Amino acid sequence: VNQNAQALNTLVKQLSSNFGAISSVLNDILARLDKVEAEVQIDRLITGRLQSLQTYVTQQLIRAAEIRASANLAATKMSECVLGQSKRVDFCGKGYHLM
Amino acid sequence: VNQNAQALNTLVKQLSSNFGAISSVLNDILARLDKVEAEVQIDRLITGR
Amino acid sequence: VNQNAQALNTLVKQLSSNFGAISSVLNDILARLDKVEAEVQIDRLITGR
Amino acid sequence: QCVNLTTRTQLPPAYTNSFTRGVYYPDKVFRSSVLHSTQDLFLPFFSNVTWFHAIKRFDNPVLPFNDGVYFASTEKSNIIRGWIFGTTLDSKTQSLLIVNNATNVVIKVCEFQFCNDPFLGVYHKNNKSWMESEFRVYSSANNCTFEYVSQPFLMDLEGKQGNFKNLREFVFKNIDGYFKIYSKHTPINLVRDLPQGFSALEPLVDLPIGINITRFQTLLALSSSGWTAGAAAYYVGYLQPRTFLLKYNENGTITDAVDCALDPLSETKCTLKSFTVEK
Amino acid sequence: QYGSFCTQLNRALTGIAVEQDKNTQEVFAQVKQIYKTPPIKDFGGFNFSQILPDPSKPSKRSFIEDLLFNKVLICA
Amino acid sequence: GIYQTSNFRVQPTESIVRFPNITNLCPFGEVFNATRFASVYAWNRKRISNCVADYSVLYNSASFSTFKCYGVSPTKLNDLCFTNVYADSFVIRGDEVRQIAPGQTGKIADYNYKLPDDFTGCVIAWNSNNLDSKVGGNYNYLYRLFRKSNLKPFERDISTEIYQAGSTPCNGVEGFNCYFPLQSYGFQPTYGVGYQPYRVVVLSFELLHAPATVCGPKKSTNLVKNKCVNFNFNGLTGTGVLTESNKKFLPFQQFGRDIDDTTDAVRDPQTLEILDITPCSFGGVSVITPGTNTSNQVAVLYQGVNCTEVPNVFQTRAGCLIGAEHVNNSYECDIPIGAGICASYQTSQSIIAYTMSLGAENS
Ligand SMILES: *[C@@H]1O[C@H](CO)[C@@H](O)[C@H](O)[C@H]1NC(C)=O
Ligand SMILES: *[C@@H]1O[C@H](CO)[C@@H](O)[C@H](O)[C@H]1NC(C)=O
Ligand SMILES: *[C@@H]1O[C@H](CO)[C@@H](O)[C@H](O)[C@H]1NC(C)=O
Ligand SMILES: *[C@@H]1O[C@H](CO)[C@@H](O)[C@H](O)[C@H]1NC(C)=O
Ligand SMILES: *[C@@H]1O[C@H](CO)[C@@H](O)[C@H](O)[C@H]1NC(C)=O
Ligand SMILES: *[C@@H]1O[C@H](CO)[C@@H](O)[C@H](O)[C@H]1NC(C)=O
Ligand SMILES: *[C@@H]1O[C@H](CO)[C@@H](O)[C@H](O)[C@H]1NC(C)=O
Ligand SMILES: *[C@@]1(*)O[C@H](CO)[C@@H](O)[C@H](O)[C@H]1NC(C)=O
Repeated sequence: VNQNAQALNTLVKQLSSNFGAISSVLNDILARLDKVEAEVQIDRLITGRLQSLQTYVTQQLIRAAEIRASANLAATKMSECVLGQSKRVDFCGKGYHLM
Repeated sequence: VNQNAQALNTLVKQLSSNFGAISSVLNDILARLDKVEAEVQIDRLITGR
Repeated sequence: VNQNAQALNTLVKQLSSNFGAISSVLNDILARLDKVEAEVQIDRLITGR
Repeated sequence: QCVNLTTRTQLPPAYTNSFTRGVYYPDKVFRSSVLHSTQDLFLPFFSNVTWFHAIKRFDNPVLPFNDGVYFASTEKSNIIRGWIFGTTLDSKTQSLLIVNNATNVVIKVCEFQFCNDPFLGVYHKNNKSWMESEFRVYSSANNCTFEYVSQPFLMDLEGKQGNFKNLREFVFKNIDGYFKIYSKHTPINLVRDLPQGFSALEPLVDLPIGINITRFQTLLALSSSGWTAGAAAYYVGYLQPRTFLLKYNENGTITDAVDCALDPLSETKCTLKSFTVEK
Repeated sequence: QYGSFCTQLNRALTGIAVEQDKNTQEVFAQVKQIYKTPPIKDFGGFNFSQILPDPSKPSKRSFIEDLLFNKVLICA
Repeated sequence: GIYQTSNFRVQPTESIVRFPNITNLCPFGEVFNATRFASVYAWNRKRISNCVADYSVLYNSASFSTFKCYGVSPTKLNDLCFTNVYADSFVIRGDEVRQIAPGQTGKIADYNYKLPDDFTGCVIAWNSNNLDSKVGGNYNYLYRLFRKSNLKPFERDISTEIYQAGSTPCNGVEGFNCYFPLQSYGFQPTYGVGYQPYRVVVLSFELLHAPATVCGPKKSTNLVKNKCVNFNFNGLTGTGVLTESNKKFLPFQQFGRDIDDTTDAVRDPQTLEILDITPCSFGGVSVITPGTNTSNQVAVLYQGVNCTEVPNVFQTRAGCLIGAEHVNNSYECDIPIGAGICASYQTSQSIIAYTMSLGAENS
């Protein structure tokens, strides 16, 4: 939970970086600059925040593949260890296994 | 099979995006402009693709 | 061991590429342009590396 | 109209350990139960603050001014009355004068012809009245670029208590062509030690100056070679650029502060954005 | 202009969510009929009091389960 | 299955543009119409604060020659509110007016007067050949020629010390490689463009570091509550609902952040009420459906949105599910809704939503 919640904190914090523009408030440059020239500024934020979101998605895919290998090693221990007696040394416990 | 075939469709379809340029065809921006100043447009396609 | 050492070697070589700027020496763009507009070149390198 | 004075106990300054004092609200916005990290000019924790007396004894040096100043007076009857600020103090630059009349403060950003050793002569007459008959602060004010007067607050000016409750702290900054004054007051039942513990600094006022301040000297009320004055002492500390982390409470008062360059553990606290470092 | 990045990201995250649901389903649903321990507890002399579900409780979590649950902002 | 589409959001109702209390007009006319302008090395500086501005009359007039705004757009200076304004006035040879823009090199841009890389104000220059130019020589206009080093932004220098150019120490008021650093221009009615004088004014202005001070049109409206509307309290656009807040705001407090980055509860000008701002209700709809080879009636799940505020409703811990009836029966899960609720299509025929049954019971 700590590692998971330590990503959204970084993600939301990224909404406070100008990425080179004049201001990181998207309702500021829209209400301070004209139409034709604003997109020069507004584009920089998109290319920034898009990278910010892409990195967060990729990390999840990798992390969600670490858990998938622990929900399969648990769905196995739940089968030999519980519903039977396991002779796989040091799999269920430490020593000769009973239940 | 469905999952893999879904990636290439998006990958190929991405060739038809402006990415901020004035076309989506390299020749369209190579047959309508000279070389010294049209690199800016081709610049925006490379980083995009 | 080979596969790992192949990653770092490629990584260091990427310090010799212009990424569209004028040169790959960060102590060179400074000593050829003025301060106000040479920022644009340095920005490409950062987005690059 | 200026009289030189030497009724002074010639002594060298003292040194004191400014433990955890001098934290002021940098931004005007409101927070609650958050740990923000900021970088600004503060008074570094655990510094050597310079200590002067003001009772016999008469201290009035003119001290250098850079990066603002943290001026803290433990005062009975608060004989201190004002400050001057400038670079030459001889009607050659826009001098700042913050005389605090008993009626109210008066702010004079005007070129001023001061004295060589000016001091507020508020006349040794011990008959329950000290009618001032000496404006011994400056001679002329050809010019006057700014003239502000605050609310007419009438502060106490008498007492001979053994445990001086009145501690008054001020911090003066000068940046972006603006003069900034933050200050606070507390009743302290101590005697001489600068009160260990933590506090805050409610902002007082920010005004425009656009002047090059590099030197200053306090002012205090007072015959010339003979007087009766209440006990007072004051501390001067020099600010510095630094980086802190703070802990605003639910009310919004700054409850605690943490340095970022005092010692390694402070650096780890500053990095983790947490006040409790685990093994 | 940037094309179909949004759909890509949404597909990825939705896939993660469904995979999580399948993970829990696969770990726990190993049995098809929910059994019920008899009210009699003559298990030879083994005191199963701690782990068997606790009746006098809001939920069915036993003692150890609730201890673990106790052991282990959003609006922004 | 259950598909996800079309994230929704509630829409704003009206606007609120309450600005600070009204005051008198700004004396910009005085600054531009001043009888005597100074020189570049002694540019005239003035501060503008605590007045109702007006930039339409400033801009629309043909009384100006060239106008360039570097941080804003001239069409809507009449909406913003500013911390403070600085007006800087002088007169320059026309050919060098091009160096007023920041980030350039030039005799009036290297040694006497500067701008920063982060400029925000607007430059306005105007020809004054008719008045400035004199027949007999109006050479009171002096300007810096040499500097030991270039000066920083807005670093006025008045020193007239004789500058040393060579190895020998600069002695006396003059000498070899010793020069008076100031030179007078040439301005006469016989001159043409490029050498005519131009009166140049710079209107810099800075934002948000104090309570707003300079504004334009007022049209204060109201402080309505619990209504998704727009607001402009001091130059801070947005959208959301408003209410009285019990937060402890010391005298100098507004613009709460309170966790990460958001413009949380704020007070307002013209009154002292500590309001609040929370964004309008929003969430993601979802569509539950049996296969289109079976029927065409569907249900809709408004996620995380109280049924009451959504405009066969059955609120479930997931969200407001509309279109299906809640049976007390417990069946197997077919189209998983969530939070322990599963839908299906049963027999007339309709879509139902019920509580999942973890198999059967067998003692
Ligand atoms: C304070 O001054 C004393 C004497 O000069 C010195 O020994 C001590 O290290 C100083 N402490 C600080 C905080 O610099
Ligand atoms: C302020 O103080 C000065 C010096 O004590 C005195 O001359 C002056 O009359 C006082 N003014 C008021 C308003 O009391
Ligand atoms: C501070 O906030 C707490 C919790 O809201 C409240 O109980 C307490 O009275 C407040 N104190 C003051 C003086 O604001
Ligand atoms: C402005 O000030 C007056 C006097 O305090 C007050 O009545 C009014 O409501 C304020 N707002 C306006 C009228 O713009
Ligand atoms: C100068 O004064 C005239 C007459 O009052 C006025 O029409 C003109 O707008 C003024 N110019 C400025 C903006 O200083
Ligand atoms: C929906 O709003 C009503 C008030 O209109 C409230 O009583 C109800 O509890 C809300 N829904 C919840 C919190 O489940
Ligand atoms: C069945 O569910 C509905 C809706 O929750 C409820 O009103 C009704 O009383 C329930 N009936 C039974 C038999 O529990
Ligand atoms: C006072 O102002 C006049 C204005 O002409 C100036 O000449 C004089 O030098 C000024 N005096 C001081 C001490 O600033």
